[PDB]
Amino acid sequence: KHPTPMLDELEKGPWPSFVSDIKQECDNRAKNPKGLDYQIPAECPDDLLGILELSFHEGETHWKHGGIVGVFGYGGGVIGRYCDQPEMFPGVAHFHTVRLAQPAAKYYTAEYLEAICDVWDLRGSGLTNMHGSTGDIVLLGTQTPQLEEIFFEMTHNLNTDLGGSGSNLRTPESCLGISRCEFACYDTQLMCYQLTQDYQDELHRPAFPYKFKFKFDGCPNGCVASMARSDFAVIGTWKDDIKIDQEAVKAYVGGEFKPNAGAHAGRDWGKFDIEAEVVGLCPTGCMTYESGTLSIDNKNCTRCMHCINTMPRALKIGDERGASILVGAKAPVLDGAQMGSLLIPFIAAEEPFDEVKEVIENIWEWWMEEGKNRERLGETMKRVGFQKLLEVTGTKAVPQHVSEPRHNPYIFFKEEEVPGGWSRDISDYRKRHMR
Amino acid sequence: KHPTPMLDELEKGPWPSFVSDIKQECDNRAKNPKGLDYQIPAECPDDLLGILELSFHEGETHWKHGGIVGVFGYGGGVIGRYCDQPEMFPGVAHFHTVRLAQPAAKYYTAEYLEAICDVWDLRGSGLTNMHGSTGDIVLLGTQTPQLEEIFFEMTHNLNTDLGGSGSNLRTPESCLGISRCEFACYDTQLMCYQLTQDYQDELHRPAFPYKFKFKFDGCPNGCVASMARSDFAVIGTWKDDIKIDQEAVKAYVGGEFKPNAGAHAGRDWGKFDIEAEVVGLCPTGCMTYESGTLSIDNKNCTRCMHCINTMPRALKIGDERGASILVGAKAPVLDGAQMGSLLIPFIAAEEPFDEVKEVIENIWEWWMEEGKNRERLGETMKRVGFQKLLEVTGTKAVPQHVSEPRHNPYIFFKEEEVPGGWSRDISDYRKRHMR
Amino acid sequence: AFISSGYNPAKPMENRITDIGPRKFTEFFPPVIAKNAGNWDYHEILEPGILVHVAKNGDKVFTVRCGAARLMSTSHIREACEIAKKFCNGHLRFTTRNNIEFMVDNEETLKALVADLKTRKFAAGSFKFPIGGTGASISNIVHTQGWVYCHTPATDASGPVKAVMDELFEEFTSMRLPAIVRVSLACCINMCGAVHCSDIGLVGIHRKPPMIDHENLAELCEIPLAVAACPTAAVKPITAEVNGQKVKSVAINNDRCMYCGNCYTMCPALPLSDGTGDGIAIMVGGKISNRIKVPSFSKVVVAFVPNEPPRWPTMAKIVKKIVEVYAEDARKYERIGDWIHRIGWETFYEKTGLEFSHHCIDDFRDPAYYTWRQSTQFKFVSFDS
Amino acid sequence: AFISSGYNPAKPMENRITDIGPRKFTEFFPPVIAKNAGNWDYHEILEPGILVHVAKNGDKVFTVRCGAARLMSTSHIREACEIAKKFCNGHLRFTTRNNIEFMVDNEETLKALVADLKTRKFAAGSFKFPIGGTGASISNIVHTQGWVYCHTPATDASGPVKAVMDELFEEFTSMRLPAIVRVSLACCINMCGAVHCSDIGLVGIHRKPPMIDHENLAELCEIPLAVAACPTAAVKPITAEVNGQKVKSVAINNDRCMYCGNCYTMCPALPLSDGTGDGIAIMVGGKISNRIKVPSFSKVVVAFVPNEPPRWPTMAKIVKKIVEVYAEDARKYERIGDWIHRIGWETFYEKTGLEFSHHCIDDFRDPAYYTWRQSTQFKFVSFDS
Amino acid sequence: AVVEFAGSAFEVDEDGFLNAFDDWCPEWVKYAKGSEGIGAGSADHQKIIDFLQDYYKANGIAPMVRILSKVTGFKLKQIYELFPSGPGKGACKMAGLPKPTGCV
Amino acid sequence: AVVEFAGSAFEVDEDGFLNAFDDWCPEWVKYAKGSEGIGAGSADHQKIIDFLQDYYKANGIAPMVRILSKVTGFKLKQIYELFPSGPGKGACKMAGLPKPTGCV
Ligand code: SRM
Ligand code: SF4
Ligand code: SF4
Ligand code: SF4
Ligand code: SF4
Ligand code: SF4
Ligand code: SF4
Ligand SMILES: O=S([O-])[O-]
Ligand SMILES: O=S([O-])[O-]
Repeated sequence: KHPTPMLDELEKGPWPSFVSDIKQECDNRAKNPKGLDYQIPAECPDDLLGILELSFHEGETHWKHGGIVGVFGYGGGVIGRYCDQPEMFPGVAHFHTVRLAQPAAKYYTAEYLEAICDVWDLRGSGLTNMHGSTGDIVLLGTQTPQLEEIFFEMTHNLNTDLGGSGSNLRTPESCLGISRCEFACYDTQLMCYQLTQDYQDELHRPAFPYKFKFKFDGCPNGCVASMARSDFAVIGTWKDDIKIDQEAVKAYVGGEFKPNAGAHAGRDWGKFDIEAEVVGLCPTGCMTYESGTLSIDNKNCTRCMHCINTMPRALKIGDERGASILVGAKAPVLDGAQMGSLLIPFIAAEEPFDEVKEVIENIWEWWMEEGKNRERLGETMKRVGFQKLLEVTGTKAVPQHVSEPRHNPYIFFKEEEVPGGWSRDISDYRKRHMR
Repeated sequence: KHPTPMLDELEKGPWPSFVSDIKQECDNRAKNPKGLDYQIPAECPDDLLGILELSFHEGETHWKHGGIVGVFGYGGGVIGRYCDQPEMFPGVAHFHTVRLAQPAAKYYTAEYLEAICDVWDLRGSGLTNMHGSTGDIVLLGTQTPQLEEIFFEMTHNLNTDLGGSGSNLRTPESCLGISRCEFACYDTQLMCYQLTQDYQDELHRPAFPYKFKFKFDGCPNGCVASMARSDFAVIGTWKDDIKIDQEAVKAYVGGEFKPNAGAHAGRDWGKFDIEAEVVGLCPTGCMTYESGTLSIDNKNCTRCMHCINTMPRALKIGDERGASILVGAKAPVLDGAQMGSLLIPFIAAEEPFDEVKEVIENIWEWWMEEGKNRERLGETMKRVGFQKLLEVTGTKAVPQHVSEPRHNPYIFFKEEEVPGGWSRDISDYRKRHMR
Repeated sequence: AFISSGYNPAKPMENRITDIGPRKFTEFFPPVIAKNAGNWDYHEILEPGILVHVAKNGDKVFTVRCGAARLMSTSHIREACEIAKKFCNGHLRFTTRNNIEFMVDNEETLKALVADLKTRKFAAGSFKFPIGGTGASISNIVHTQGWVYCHTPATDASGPVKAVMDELFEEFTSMRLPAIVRVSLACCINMCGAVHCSDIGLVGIHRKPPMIDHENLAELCEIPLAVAACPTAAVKPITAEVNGQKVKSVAINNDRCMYCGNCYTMCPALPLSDGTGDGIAIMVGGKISNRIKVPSFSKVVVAFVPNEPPRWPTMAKIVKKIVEVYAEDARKYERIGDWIHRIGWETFYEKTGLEFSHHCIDDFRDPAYYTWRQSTQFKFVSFDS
Repeated sequence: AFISSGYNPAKPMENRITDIGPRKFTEFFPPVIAKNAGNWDYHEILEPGILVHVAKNGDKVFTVRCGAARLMSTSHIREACEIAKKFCNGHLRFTTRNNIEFMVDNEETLKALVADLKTRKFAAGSFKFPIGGTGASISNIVHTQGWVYCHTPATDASGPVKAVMDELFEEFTSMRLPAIVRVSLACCINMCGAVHCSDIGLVGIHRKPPMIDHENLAELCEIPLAVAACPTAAVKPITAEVNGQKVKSVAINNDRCMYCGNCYTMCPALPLSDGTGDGIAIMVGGKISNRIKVPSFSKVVVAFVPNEPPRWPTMAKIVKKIVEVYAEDARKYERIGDWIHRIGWETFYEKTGLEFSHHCIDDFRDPAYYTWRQSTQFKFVSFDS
Repeated sequence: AVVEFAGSAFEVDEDGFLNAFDDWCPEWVKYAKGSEGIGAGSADHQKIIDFLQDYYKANGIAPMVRILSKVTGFKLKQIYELFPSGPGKGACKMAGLPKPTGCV
Repeated sequence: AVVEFAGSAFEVDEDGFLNAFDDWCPEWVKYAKGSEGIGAGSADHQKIIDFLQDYYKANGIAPMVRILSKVTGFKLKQIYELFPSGPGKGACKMAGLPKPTGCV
């Protein structure tokens, strides 16, 4: 154990301390009550604290640049990493992270998680990240020799694969969808599971110009933030009318039912005011509340979810469901952050989701050939143009594709559109216009 | 020549026909009632019609590229032009446009205009543009030998100079300001007139990387469209409270005073509704109407002018007046259209306008040196950065300078504001982090 | 004979006056203006095209606004002066939209003036000084040179302007719109005027890359200027042949060329004018006042309409349709841009019946991304069918 | 010592199982969920951190959401499994914000579960499974690796998150905000996670150009990749001479470098981290849901705050200040961005007491123009005094 | 057209500029003086002509006014005192350079 | 670290990549040979290595996967059959190129 003045301070406070937890695991591996023959140093977590403490002191990371390790057959799935003071912290000389494929929306059973922990305690640090941002179960810290041993156990004993890493299709993830939400417009988890199984080869072997991600939201609320954190975002919606229970509406106005299902209960906002809290906040102003009756001009409803979110017991989603496809979202580097741009307003989203898969593969065929080295789909779109994206996906341009038409007249026309083409003879021109 | 079937069609209809007007001038020159000894072909306008008719048939312009003519001492002021069919239309073999400096906000006396017409009838085509978009009086069409003759008579007999053209300061123009408007926050015409005289050197002799324009608006309504059509826009406003006369407010509510001074009398919109037409439309919602009294929370008023525009007899501008300076507006070529970007939220606007002039001169000192060839101020701002513009004008950065702060983290810092500077030794770094 | 002004070509700098600028506006003020400037209390729109301003001391000045063709003769200017002298003590002014305004200080003179203006027409028929342009109307059209004088146009200016105002004349002489509708036209993408900040903008555009006059290019052109003039980097320096010899010229990649013609502006050996290729792009939704909503650019809604002299029926019909639908669907005080911001673009196209094309989707540099739709919010229209 | 799994390093491809993906979610579904999936009627938030969903057939499933450090030990994961075995037949799940939820089908079992969870603390005193995170609250913080595992961080992740949640603990165990407030942190400008779309975002940034290991760069780096890794084209290939030796390398124009560190990502010979130079930039106003207003990016309001291990006081205080002002001034259903859009930026700075600096004004390419203010609309604030 | 002067031939356009820079000769200057309001050619005039010619050959474009003044040391006012029509229509024309373009 | 194979010495990093491309030699391929799941080198393993080396010397970078496949004619699947660790950790390491960088 190394003295940790600074980290100890992070053991105080009400919020679950990651330090106290790591310490407990250091204690556990120290007693080793199971009698395990630890494949990497029992004191691995101890040195992890030690080096983190060092970083707190000097304010600078102590991990060497990159690292290249993995398992035969795959071009990714494991993030190598070596500390830059191996002498001082031998326990983390090698501290590789392994990304493990997780079940859609993260539903688990004790037996399963326990079996994974059994494997990790023996061949790992005992430390994890319960789900990296993309979704993977993260096994934080092990040595090179254990990589294939771990992979053998995961696939042969736990029937579980690795997640993705590198210039391919990363681990997909979805909101819990229909499993426990009345707003879900399609089975997000199923699409996610099926598509993950379908493109296993694209996920395990880098074949793309750069990384590519899938995320699936059940409705515009974006619980998995698909249109902000994935290149291909599938967001559910409907195309018919919202279902309105007039009797339930009276219950809200009367005060029986709590607005937004009691989400603002910890504060006094006054009695529910359907006009001020619903009708008057509707983006399009397509709602009406007259003589105790609530009405919606669905034709002008952008289905933003607000009214439904506020009166869950009185307003339901439509029955003619599907999804919108938005593409290009990415973090800033290089050219700047991007959110999903609407590509397909409404598409069928029923098992086995062929229509969705068609768009995916069409985009890949294009981007795999046109994308520059390390250029995200979003960036390729900016460089080559949205119109190009439309052509390769066989998508007809509609007003819905823009938030606003162009305000510059630098318009490109295809030669076939212009009568006479572009082959001209200045000679004939001078015939009418002298120099 | 005379046969003009296509143009004749444009003599039909209610709107004043330029064709009928040009034909009248042709008839006048043919008759020559005053026995003038025309110094260019009497048939000049006749050939103008003939060549225009030709262009209407071919759908193509018949003016040769550019042209470089002018008067000694100046580097601009005349836009030369030669027709591309000299033999077919000798009348317009030379058809130069002379830009004549106009009085601020275009007030005239018949004596002055007739004197101008006398000179142009004798030495020009008899055609004009009563005001090119930048403001100049336009004398449409003459031959080179008359340029110096016209400039001589204009200066010596009419005390009138030429307007601007080229990579210099163009003719400034203002809304009618205090001459006939109750919203005017400063004397737009006087500022326009004084600066035009002050910068005569910069307007007649091209010393800039490119063109530069001045436009002055008495208030945000923008009647001369300064923050769209000028590189340096001055738009008046006030700093204190909107003046409210409750008695006048009541006359509007009663129907005695018509909303917007009767601007919408052509349609039955219904009886005035102060709530729906003023209080409810205020962009900041800083207005209140209660117990028959109208109030405004001036601190949250952006002075957009809407309420004042709608109830001009009841709501008046404040007494503590000045103006804002917005810069960089331009048409598309090359990098895209630009409207004025707020630089100085509030500045003094009284003669001799030293405060405004100081900003102007500080901008030129910088742009004249840093601006690339034929790069508008707006584009220098994009290329070099808003921050630089603030430094050269000695302006402190404030929230009012942005519509939104940046959403990319590519933040530049000054070495001097970073402890330790930028000179670092890799070997020292290598002491804390092993390769 | 040569009638000299006194200038001496042999001694050009002798007796030369320079840097005197324009005459001071004050010299031409009507007495009632000169006296009450800065002391105005309020104003009232009495009728279409007629205003009254009341000074703090009770003095009044009545203004009659008249439409004008901008391109006018000396004879027509002398007629305005004739009228000015007859009813306004020789005073008058021009507006920022090129309309003419006559001012008088009393009601009776106003009536006489107005009665007289209505009787002035051209032989052909057209009104000489049509009264209007005030309030919620369509007041003239800010425009350019076109085929009357410029060398870089893609369309005409006076012709289209005349055709459009004829069809919208009823909108000039009345105040029936939800708000002012500003129309502007520019004969080429340099977009002189206010096309980029108007409710409806008309801009001339080309659809064919420029022709190259290799034999004279390197003679008449400053090659680095032509190269740098291209927004899309389609112009590059190259070696060409003329009479079998080697000459310096430029090469244009038709795949990077969007026919803006800026290279022609800089180099006379790169003309691109074309009768069948040239046309007009139509834009809507811009504004420059700061009333309620901030100012905005006009957006391209119809990428191309052919040139059809002398009345451009296709273009004229499009403009009229937009005004009619807007006037019928927008709320009071709503500018076209306001309206569209409220209903949505898909709804705009649905209501107007205008066909949308991928040509309207921005593809110029990184800012283009922002014109796309980063939201699930959209309405179902026939376009999705 | 070594214990084999059955793998044979002598025949690495024999018996290798591949492309099996993750286990299917349905295999871990609690009975009540598997039975009513897709048949939900409505839901309601019973208490802070507790929910109930009601199927159309009547069945009910109660959910208890608990806070978690994300970075956890197997012992913690086992303790969560112990709890699920005790009250939930072995079932449990994790949320998209890394909180843990336990589900039961009856109110009595629920009451027992909650009482138990509340009886779980570490020796040091912190709650192991604090209940909350629902409704208008401040749920967990989406974060990254920091000094725990990454080589490109400019700050830590776990430390700051613990410090901030300790300050914002009340807001996690209660629902008294106008709307949800999402806080996320990124260890470097790669911004892994949701920093660019959160109500409050925290990103580690550098303030010094990279050091260049000229002696070894060539061998260690693919030059062209480092050159192409720069958004500002600060890096160019050069032929350098070190210790009298000719070697290929790169030169950095410190005037074009904004210390993004992307070149280091591509080349180990260009390290940049600095104890005093590195810090955190604070952003606000983003949101991803499409409720009412469209999604939006968070905007930089404080360009730099120093790293202050182990509790980052400066940064933490500003975050709390933002939440306090927002909570008090925002209207019901208003997200922090919705709020700033209503009141305006100068007003935001005025209320929060935060210093505004030119560093917050965008200067990155053509798009920067759109962040400037093109309108006369502004309010007077102490900034203009 | 073609200017015939002192046994030399100079192809020009309607504005007096040489169609071909290569056709430039000292005679061209003596010919253009009058039309450009110049009585006698001074060393200062020559200094500017030479500069313009050097820059054009080297860069393929006429130099910006600020550069012309910077290198020659002649402020704009002086440039006009030497060439009344200005650096473009005046000096460049006489230096044999191509006619200036763009919006004036 | 320092490798000793067939009377040769290679400077290597923690991942098994040569610290200097110029220190590559056939002996190297025989050394890392087994650590990359390859029992015997074939004409195909060589054709790939040769291509990667020619490319690097010519472009200063390793080729994109699509280019590696297009030139050699080997599909991704075939590349892995030849180098189980993939083109990066496998072929590039054996060809003497520097360790891959970026995400993963
Ligand atoms: C005469 C006029 C059009 C009209 O009929 O009203 C005009 C005419 C020309 N403009 Fe302009 N512009 C005219 C108002 C404007 C305006 C509006 C304004 O000033 O209020 C603009 C937009 C504001 C701006 O400055 O951007 C304007 C933006 C341009 C541009 C684009 C500049 C840019 O940075 O985007 C060009 C192209 C260029 O400069 O290379 C241009 C170029 C030209 C040239 C000089 C092209 C050429 O090389 O010959 C045109 C001469 C036509 C001719 O044959 O006479 N003109 N031009 C206007 C004269 C005003 C005057 O009083 O003298
Ligand atoms: S994104 Fe919509 S469907 Fe999915 S969990 Fe959230 S609210 Fe339910
Ligand atoms: S889902 Fe949004 S757009 Fe449609 S009605 Fe409800 S509040 Fe209005
Ligand atoms: S810009 Fe304001 S001050 Fe000037 S005429 Fe228009 S309304 Fe009156
Ligand atoms: S001037 Fe505009 S912002 Fe100020 S109160 Fe009137 S309407 Fe509201
Ligand atoms: S026309 Fe326009 S886009 Fe085509 S080559 Fe010339 S400058 Fe470039
Ligand atoms: S730190 Fe970023 S901006 Fe500086 S040289 Fe490296 S890539 Fe360029
Ligand atoms: O730094 S590591 O990748 O050798
Ligand atoms: O075409 S003109 O400029 O000679």
